[PDB]
Amino acid sequence: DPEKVEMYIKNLQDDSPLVRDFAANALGKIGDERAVEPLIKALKDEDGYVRRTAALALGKIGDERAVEPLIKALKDEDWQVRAQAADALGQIGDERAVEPLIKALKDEDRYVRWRAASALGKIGGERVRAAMEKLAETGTGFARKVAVNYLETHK
Amino acid sequence: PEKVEMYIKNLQDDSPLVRDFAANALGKIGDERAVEPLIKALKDEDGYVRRTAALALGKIGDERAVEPLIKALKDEDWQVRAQAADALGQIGDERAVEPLIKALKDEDRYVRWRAASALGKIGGERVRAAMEKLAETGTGFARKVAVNYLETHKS
Amino acid sequence: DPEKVEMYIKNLQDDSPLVRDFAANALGKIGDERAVEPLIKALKDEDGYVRRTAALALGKIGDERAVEPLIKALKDEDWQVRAQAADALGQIGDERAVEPLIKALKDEDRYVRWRAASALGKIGGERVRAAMEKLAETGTGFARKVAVNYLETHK
Amino acid sequence: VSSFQDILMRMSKMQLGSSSEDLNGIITQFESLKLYRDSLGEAVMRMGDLHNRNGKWREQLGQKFEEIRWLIEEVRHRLKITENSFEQITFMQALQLLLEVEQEIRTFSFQLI
Repeated sequence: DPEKVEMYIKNLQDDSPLVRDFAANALGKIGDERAVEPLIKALKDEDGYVRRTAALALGKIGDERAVEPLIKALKDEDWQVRAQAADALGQIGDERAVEPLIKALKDEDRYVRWRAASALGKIGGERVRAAMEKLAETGTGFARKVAVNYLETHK
Repeated sequence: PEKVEMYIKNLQDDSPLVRDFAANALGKIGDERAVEPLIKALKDEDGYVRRTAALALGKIGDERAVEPLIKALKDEDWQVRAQAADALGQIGDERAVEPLIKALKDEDRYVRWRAASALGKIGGERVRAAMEKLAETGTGFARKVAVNYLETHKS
Repeated sequence: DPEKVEMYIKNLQDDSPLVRDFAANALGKIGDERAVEPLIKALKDEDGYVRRTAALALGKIGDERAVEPLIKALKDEDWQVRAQAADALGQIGDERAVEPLIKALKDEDRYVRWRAASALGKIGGERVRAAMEKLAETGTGFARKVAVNYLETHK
Repeated sequence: VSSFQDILMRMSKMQLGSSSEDLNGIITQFESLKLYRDSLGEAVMRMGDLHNRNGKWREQLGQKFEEIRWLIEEVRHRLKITENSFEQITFMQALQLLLEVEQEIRTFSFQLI
């Protein structure tokens, strides 16, 4: 069992993207902190399926060392990576991601904007509540629906 | 044709599938008006849409897409890099020779294969130099393309 | 010879318009696809004779990569370039040129629209027959006579 | 017939205002298995002309057979218990996509072993 971590860490540099994706997904289920830095390196992998799975794994770990690399992942060229980075940033709960997530509320992709708003609600704080009141007052569409729901439930 | 204006507008639809269908249709039509909107589509937030946009620009054959396709050889996704190399090989502009030779040092083997195949289609003495080097130290499908180039092309 | 190809391709950038013209004409007789992209760039030459000869050469080669650049040549300010570009599009036979050639039926010069109709006849198809029926119904002069003959012989 | 992100969004708006912790589990599996199918087909493309560790590699692929099967059963159960016409259509559009995903996961895994 303790040797299963070192095997998957090695597979994060395998030539096959499918093999690298299997390793990142397995490291997220294990939950070992020795994979935090190897998974942070995987957020710049040439395969977007690997970067997304790496973000999901870092969210399961909860180590705050992945907060800043996940913040940079909010500008990834793939919307699937941005959305998964928002889920991980919300799962960790570090308020350093609040401001990047608020800027991500103006993303062109709609699923990214939903995950940016959903992550902000779970993180919480006064800075989050200010942005929720802004979207509840001047927002439109599904963004307004989430913001008004924040005021109905959270406070 | 006659639906070029509709498909150009659909390149900004919220659904990635709709943007993908539009890029594929614009490549089959062959209208000049779709070159600039497809070039901007090479920065789409959906990696599969950027792949179809590059493939479409190759089918059009407009040389205005050569320089943006070269910059697409540094896209974060290897699938976009390989697809950009294919388009550069189909167009055949000599300006892509030196960027494709640099793509022979890509970490992904599929990218290196498509860069070698694109170089073979373009041709030239500079291509033959890279083909001889790939035949000596190259591996995989990239080596297979280089050795076949030397078997058929002469001097 | 393949060696005579690279010489004429280089001569397409000669300072003398006479040299560029003879090079473009010679590349059309050889028929090597290596000259397609260099000839496509010659459709914007500062000498109207080089522009005319480049279009004729692209028609003799038959490479479908020249279809879209020849379509843009249908809007050249010189009627000789518009007419020879129509002849080249008809020689290739790619149906992507059908709709641009139909627009050329309303060209200001009578000779350009005459050759545009001949190119449509060579390509063929149901879309061509639709434009031929409209010329037979509302057209006048030679265009009406050519369109009526198209319906009589079912070209 | 239904776009993948469209089905994602329809299930996302269902998550708002509802207390269903099984819905995010279904949504995140729906996304992961769809994208895993895409990477399988690309892995077949990378093989070229079919140019594979028994046991380990075959099990990593075989474990995904049960994952896509149970997700379809999860969505079918949620479809069986909802009485909202919009939510029923959403679940059935998800089943249509997942039934294609299950077919292609098995065919691609057969080629990758």
